[PDB]
Amino acid sequence: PRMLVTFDEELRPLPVSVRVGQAVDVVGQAGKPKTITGFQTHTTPVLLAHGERAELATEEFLP
Amino acid sequence: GPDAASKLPLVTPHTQCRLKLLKLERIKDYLLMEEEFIRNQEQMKPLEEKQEEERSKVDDLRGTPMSVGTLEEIIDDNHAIVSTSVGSEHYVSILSFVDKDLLEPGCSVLLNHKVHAVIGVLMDDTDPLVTVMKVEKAPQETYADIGGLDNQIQEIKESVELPLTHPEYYEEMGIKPPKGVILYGPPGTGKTLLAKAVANQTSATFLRVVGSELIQKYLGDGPKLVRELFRVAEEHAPSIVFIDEIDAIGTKRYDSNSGGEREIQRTMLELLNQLDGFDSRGDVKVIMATNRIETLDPALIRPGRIDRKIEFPLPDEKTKKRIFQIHTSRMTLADDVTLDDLIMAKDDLSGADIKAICTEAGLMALRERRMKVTNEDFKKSKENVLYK
Amino acid sequence: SDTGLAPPALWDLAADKQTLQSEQPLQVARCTKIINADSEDPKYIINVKQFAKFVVDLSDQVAPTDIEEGMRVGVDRNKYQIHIPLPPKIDPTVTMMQVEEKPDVTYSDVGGCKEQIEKLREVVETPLLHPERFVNLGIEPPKGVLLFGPPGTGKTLCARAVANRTDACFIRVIGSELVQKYVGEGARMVRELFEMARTKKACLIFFDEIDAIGGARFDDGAGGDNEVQRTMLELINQLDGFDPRGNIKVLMATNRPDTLDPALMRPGRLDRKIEFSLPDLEGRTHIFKIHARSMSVERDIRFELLARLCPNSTGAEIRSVCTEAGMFAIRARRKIATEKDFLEAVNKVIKSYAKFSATPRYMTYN
Amino acid sequence: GGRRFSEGTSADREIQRTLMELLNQMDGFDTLHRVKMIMATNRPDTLDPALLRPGRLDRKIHIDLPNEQARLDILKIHAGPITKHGEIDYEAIVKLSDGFNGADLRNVCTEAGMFAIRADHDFVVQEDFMKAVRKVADSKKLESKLDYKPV
Amino acid sequence: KGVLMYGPPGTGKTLLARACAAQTKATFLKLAGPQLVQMFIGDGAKLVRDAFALAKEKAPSIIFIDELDAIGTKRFDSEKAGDREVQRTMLELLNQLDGFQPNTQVKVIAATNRVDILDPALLRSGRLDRKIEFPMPNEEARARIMQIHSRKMNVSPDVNYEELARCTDDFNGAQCKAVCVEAGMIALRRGATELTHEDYMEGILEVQAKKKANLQYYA
Amino acid sequence: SRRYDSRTTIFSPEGRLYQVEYAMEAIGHAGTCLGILANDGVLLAAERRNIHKLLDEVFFSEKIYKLNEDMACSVAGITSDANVLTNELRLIAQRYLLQYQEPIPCEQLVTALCDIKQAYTQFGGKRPFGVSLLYIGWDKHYGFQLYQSDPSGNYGGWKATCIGNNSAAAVSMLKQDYKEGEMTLKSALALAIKVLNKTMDVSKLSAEKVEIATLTRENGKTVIRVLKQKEVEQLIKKHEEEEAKAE
Ligand SMILES: Nc1ncnc2c1ncn2[C@@H]1O[C@H](COP(=O)(O)OP(=O)(O)OP(=O)(O)O)[C@@H](O)[C@H]1O
Ligand SMILES: Nc1ncnc2c1ncn2[C@@H]1O[C@H](COP(=O)(O)OP(=O)(O)OP(=O)(O)O)[C@@H](O)[C@H]1O
Ligand SMILES: Nc1ncnc2c1ncn2[C@@H]1O[C@H](COP(=O)(O)OP(=O)(O)O)[C@@H](O)[C@H]1O
Ligand SMILES: [Mg+2]
Ligand SMILES: [Mg+2]
Ligand SMILES: [Mg+2]
Ligand SMILES: [Mg+2]
Repeated sequence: PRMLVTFDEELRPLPVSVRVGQAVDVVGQAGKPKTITGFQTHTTPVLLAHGERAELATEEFLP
Repeated sequence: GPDAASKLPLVTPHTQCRLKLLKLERIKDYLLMEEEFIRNQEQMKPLEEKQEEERSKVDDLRGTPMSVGTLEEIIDDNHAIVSTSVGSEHYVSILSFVDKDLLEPGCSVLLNHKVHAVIGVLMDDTDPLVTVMKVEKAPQETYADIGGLDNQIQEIKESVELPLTHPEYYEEMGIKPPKGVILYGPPGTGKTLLAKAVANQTSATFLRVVGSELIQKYLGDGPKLVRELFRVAEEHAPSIVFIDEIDAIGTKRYDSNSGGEREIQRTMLELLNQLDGFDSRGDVKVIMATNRIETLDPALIRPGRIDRKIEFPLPDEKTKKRIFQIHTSRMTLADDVTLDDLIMAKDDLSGADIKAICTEAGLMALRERRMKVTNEDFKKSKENVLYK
Repeated sequence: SDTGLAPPALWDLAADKQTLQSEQPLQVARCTKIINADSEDPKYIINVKQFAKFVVDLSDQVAPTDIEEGMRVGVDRNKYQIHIPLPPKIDPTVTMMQVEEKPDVTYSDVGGCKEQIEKLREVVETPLLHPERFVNLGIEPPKGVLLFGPPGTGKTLCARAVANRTDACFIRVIGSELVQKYVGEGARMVRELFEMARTKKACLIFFDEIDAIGGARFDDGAGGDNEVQRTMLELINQLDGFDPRGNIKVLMATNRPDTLDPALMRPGRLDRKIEFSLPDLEGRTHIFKIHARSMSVERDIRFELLARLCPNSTGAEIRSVCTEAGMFAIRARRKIATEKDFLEAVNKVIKSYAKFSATPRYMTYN
Repeated sequence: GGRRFSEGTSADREIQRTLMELLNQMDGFDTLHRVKMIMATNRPDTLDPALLRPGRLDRKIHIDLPNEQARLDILKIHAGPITKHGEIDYEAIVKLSDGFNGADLRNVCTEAGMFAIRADHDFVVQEDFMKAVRKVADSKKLESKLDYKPV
Repeated sequence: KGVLMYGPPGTGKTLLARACAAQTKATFLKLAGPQLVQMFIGDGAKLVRDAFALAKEKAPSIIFIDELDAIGTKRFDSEKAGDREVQRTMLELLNQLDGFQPNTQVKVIAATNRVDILDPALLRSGRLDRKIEFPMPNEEARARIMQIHSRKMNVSPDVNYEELARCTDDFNGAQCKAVCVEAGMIALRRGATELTHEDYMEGILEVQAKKKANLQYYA
Repeated sequence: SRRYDSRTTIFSPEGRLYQVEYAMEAIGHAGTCLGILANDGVLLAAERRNIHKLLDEVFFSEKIYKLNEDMACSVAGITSDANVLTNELRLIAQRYLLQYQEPIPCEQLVTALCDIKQAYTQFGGKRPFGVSLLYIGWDKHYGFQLYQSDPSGNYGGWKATCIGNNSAAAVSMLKQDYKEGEMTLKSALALAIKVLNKTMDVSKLSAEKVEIATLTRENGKTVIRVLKQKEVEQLIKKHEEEEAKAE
């Protein structure tokens, strides 16, 4: 979770997310201002909206 | 606090995208209504001018001989105890005209000269300590000038310079940048050269202190300068603190030290806390340089306080030639001295000796009013420097 | 301008008329200190700062019980009449030691110190919270804890963490601040500290790195350290000294336990001693998890194997491996680490920097 | 007094000045007539070598621990006004008291009464006096018997 | 005149003084150690002359000087710096106690755990006179020492203090109380209302303060 | 007792024998000792550090010792250690002659002494010998030789080297003025005179501060000589005249 930064057109492809910040494994609070995830299309959400009720489903990768 | 400029640095479109236009026009409409909004109400209600009337009344409430004093304590809001000019304490009443925010316990206060009260805070004169270590800009030494050391320049770049220019890297892997760097090697290897090289291409307030000034005269005025050093660094946003010749806090004994070794140790125990204590750290990176890494307490170097230990060896033969070329670049030689012949003068020349040869060579050419150094000058230069 | 110009809208909110209503009716007073309460009915003896010692009684509205000997009180500037009691003076350098912002670390970032954490909560995090449990039995909970171990083991983390959850006021002390120039005022900072704490019903003091002011009594016949020794005695006397210390619960962690006076290490002052030893195999396998969470991993990483490759590795040396293993990925330009990256990390932070280290020369505590 | 440190402290050069004033008014430009001074000290070695110079402190008496003859004389004075009974022997106490400077000898008398007061006795005997001579000697080993003479 | 109390770190020195301040209807001026020490020249003397004038100004008084090391360190000859500011305070204490005035109504009690460092002048007979030795409990004081601090919480009838007083050797009095105090905190861990002998014995180790060392390859 | 033990045979954290390094540092304060190898002989030139109007002239040399009929050595460092090592060298040579009935080759002698030094710097707990020796001699195997030794126990064969005060300057000067395989004894003596002149910054050579020894073969027998005042003065005069002619 972190603030939202817009890169509609920038000289360099800067990452959408500023920093990972907190990544506590245990259950924790989720901030309202969510943004785009990282790269590699890993664990990519399907909802694409973060409405506080998004569900995650595991997939088959590198069998 | 607030920044006068940078009203909205939304340069994300970075082009002729219409999004730039919409926001700009928004303020224009608001400005138009405000114009007649202020002047109109300023006629039928001629109580406060806000430009000449506002300032005028407060000045009368103030006094012509405004006083200067030290705020000693903060009793309940609108009330405070301010130390008078000489030695008296007054239970003055704080006036709302003051910002009521800069009232730090001990900075400064302006008081009326007859009914003493708080009338206004005063910005504190830049303490002489800050000016002492506030290096402005490295005079001439660049980062490609250093030459030689290559695998050792990446560590310093990757600890004290990368996290400030490309934070994303230590932003997506969730790894905090290595805390500090300690440079150790024989006497003269570029330890300080690399130290001032980083000051060149940096955007943070560089502070430098040698290990010798960390040892002071009176007891207690030891691990109190260490507190001041890290208090200035925090106050000045990102900053790289460089401690040079750290091996002078227990390697050299001075009679001025009222307390002996026992006092110097407590300076280290305070420096230990300032690098990793249970207080917050912020953004302050410590670069320590020394020529004897084996003569200091092995807790100041504990991982967490200083993480990356960079080793500076005596120059390699290949690097020796590079050292001569860089130092002799702006010199009108006499196409009779061969650099390669002087590379092997002594078994191990530090590199600072190389500059000494190339600097005494010129002084040996000035004596004859000649603007070209010959093999004779270098031959006598290589003997007057590393022999006696 | 540049002096005190505040929000101009707030000035009118200041009600300049009221300010004039306050810059005349409200008489400015002068601080003083009472020495005696000469009996007869009033007749209080006063001592202004640097004018004289006058004799004053009262004005109308200060109850006689509102005033007591040695109490800060303001006085009139013309007739010298007490008008309002004033707070006692606490040295500003001692009042800055109070922590106002809790450190951002909890009791889940220290790993392997399960027994240490539990034993550090029944003396600093249970007597205060749920204080009725001990009442239904005769128990004065231990008051004081010494945390000792090799450098970079977690002495401060377990202390920085306790301040994150403690409800009572937390007071810092570094052990070098208590060293001051002139004889005397190195015990004032140790007398004022407890006076401030006693003003708080629940208070904790963390005498971090108590080795600069906690040495052993040593008489060389050559006037060895004496100011530090005097300061230590004041600390020793204010924990069990013919005066109930109150609710103050000390917490001091020392890097060199085998240097303390054999009077600061007895029950009553520093009651319970908690040992912070180097993490065991199960431990350092857990420190790796608590420091490699918010980082990209191959998921399938043999963290147990990495734990067993650094047997006597302090907690700090494990974070430097994690913080350095990902460093080897920033250089290769990759974004996801790998086990081979960590193995090269262990080869550099554990076996390549072992020349300096601190563990080998400290586990003897000398 | 003191030895006039070099590299002293802030509030120690001031005490030095006071010594330099008491020092100069002893033997200075105006000789002091018909005013004699007596000084005492338990450590006449820390004194500055200007206060000990002949002319300022001319004679240096050396009051010492009492000898065998003196020790007996000491006991009578402080052991005199005691409700004694029997052949109180002062010769016994003296031999067993070596190094008893000037007060434990009076302590011997006062301590003896303490033993006598126990047992509800308005009755002091020789055994009580002896019983106090050892109790004082035992409490003397923890001192540091040093001479510390001037030089 | 005077009662010096010396001994190992914790044996009961301040307990007797605090106790003697309870069974006595007289002023009990309570001094300290570091406290008579003040930065300014002569400020230490004021607090000693004033601390004895006040006691004399009042009825029979006892003036207790705890932690006498801070103001009674052995005098020390030296050039090139030193410490005589504290020495004057001691020198004013010496003369005030017994010098040029036979004051006989203020009683002085002193507490110390290091008599080797004291100035020989402070251990005369005219000054503090009855130099009491406070020794560690031998084998029975440790039994009463625990019953005193244990008679407030709970005790099963089958709790042999004699064996407890035997397994605890070289224990000063203060450590003995920690045994009883820790006997409860460790009975609270296993939720219960009654202390048992194995709780005391198990808590003896926690107060002994001996690190775990995998002491399991012996025997 | 552990407390009073100086621990003179330990490895420093950087793997350096500190006592050996300090002993070497001691040699830097001794007299200058120089040795040049020629096609027809070897020579040793030494700085007579002791200089006083009251010292008497005794023995055939002050720092140049004779070890065999075909060997000699010069010592720089502590004089007493030099005497001990010279006695040991003589004993070793005589033992070899008794065993084999042939003079000891120089390499064997230097190796034996260096073995003694190494033993002292490895085990025993004693301080190392603070002396460096220059050897010159002839043998039937390699002809004329010039050897060097150090407290550590390291020896190397040299054609021209210097040990003592201002050794680095002497080595540099020799490196520039040494013609390998084309030097007679006269040229070697001239070079030694120049080196001693420049290395002893204190005034100029007075012919009393220099002790020069020569090793040469004549009629099948080795001859070791110590130059007298006359020949040393003649060399000084020739060097001064040559320098004047150059300028
Ligand atoms: N490797 C090098 N490359 C370039 N310049 C060098 C190098 N080593 C030394 N120098 C030169 O040596 C000069 C004088 O020594 P220098 O400031 O470099 O010392 P240092 O290596 O930082 O040592 P120390 O910590 O002992 O002061 C410098 O101006 C620098 O230009
Ligand atoms: N058990 C642990 N779990 C996680 N991190 C730990 C642990 N022990 C130490 N650390 C790490 O140690 C660092 C801080 O060390 P800290 O100052 O607490 O150690 P210390 O040995 O008590 O210090 P010192 O002796 O220098 O005062 C942090 O980066 C923290 O992550
Ligand atoms: N004989 C005893 N009986 C009970 N408690 C004792 C005894 N001796 C010491 N203590 C304990 O020691 C503590 C007082 O320590 P004290 O002896 O005053 O320290 P110091 O000797 O350094 O002044 C008290 O809490 C008391 O419970
Ligand atoms: Mg440098
Ligand atoms: Mg710490
Ligand atoms: Mg304990
Ligand atoms: Mg005088």
